[PDB]
Amino acid sequence: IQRTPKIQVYSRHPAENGKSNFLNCYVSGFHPSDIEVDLLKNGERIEKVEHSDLSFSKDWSFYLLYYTEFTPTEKDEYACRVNHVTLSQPKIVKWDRD
Amino acid sequence: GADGVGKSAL
Amino acid sequence: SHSMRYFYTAVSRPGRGEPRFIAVGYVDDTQFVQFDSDAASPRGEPRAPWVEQEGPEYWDRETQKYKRQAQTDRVNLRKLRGYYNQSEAGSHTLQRMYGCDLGPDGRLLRGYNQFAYDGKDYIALNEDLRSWTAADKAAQITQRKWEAAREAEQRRAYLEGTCVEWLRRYLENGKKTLQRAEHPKTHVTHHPVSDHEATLRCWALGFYPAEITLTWQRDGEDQTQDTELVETRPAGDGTFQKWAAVVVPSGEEQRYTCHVQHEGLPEPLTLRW
Repeated sequence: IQRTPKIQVYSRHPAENGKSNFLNCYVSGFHPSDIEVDLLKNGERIEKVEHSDLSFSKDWSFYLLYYTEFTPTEKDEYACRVNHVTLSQPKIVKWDRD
Repeated sequence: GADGVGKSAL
Repeated sequence: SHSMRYFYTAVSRPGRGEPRFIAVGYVDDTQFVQFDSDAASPRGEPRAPWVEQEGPEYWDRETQKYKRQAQTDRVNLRKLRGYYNQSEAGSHTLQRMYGCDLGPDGRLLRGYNQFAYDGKDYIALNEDLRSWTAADKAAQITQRKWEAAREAEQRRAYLEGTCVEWLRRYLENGKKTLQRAEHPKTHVTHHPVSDHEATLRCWALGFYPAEITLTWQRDGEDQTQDTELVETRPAGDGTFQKWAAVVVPSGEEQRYTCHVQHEGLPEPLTLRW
């Protein structure tokens, strides 16, 4: 009756160190609609994170985009942390430039 | 523009 | 082809707050409006520049539509819990999607108006825009009520008339971007897995609309069962992204080709490592 989110973590533009960009966490295919999404920089929660308006696909499952302006560096680690009733524990997906 | 006439009550 | 589509979500939240009603509207893959009953003073809000310059009468009337619908869905959530004899402790979801599809000739192809309860089909207006399909016994109650109320005639008048009129207005006012195609920017990346295999990933970036096909071939034969395809995802700037990957044996990369089809490409593209 419930559907687990798919999670993708990626940048709006191709990542180049020192160049301003947006870090995205796209969560999709989930049901019901209640969901917790945080963006993380070196494991700490990023304040100022915006998100899209709740919508859904033809199959009735919801999707949301969470995003924050960032400047990638060589060493900084970014991730998305997602919790949803269908998960035993919050799921952490690391940003991989590739 | 949204579908506003009437009241679609289940 | 072009479409205008509305998506309504109503959620009961016992013990945490009043029910939520959130509506979003789209032309093709471009959002233009949001309403959220959780906002401080809820109003219809623009999400596209081609609706930002509508006058105050337009926005006042849309806001009142949404306020009426939020109240109707609060009543609907209570009605459904009764139909199914569900506990008052649980949170439940009522979704509605409706809109109009124009075909490639610009004429109405299809109107629709369908509902789901807790993620499962509940009732839908048939393509004749005159009769209903109910998914279960509770929805047959709604079907009888809507047949009695001649609900389908009201919905048909919107879907065949009003809806198409709005869509055409928006297609003209938003022509500069709604009538655009942005072709995908494409490239291949290579990722060793071990000394004996590597993944080839074919990328499409920055395209609009979202519809696209990415395929891998090996000596001209589709690698259907071997290809990993991620869901098409929003870039955040109005455009979309997708990739397709295959794992290939070390030293066999040159046998693989990636193929990209998109409305903004004059011919399908072929990429090689």
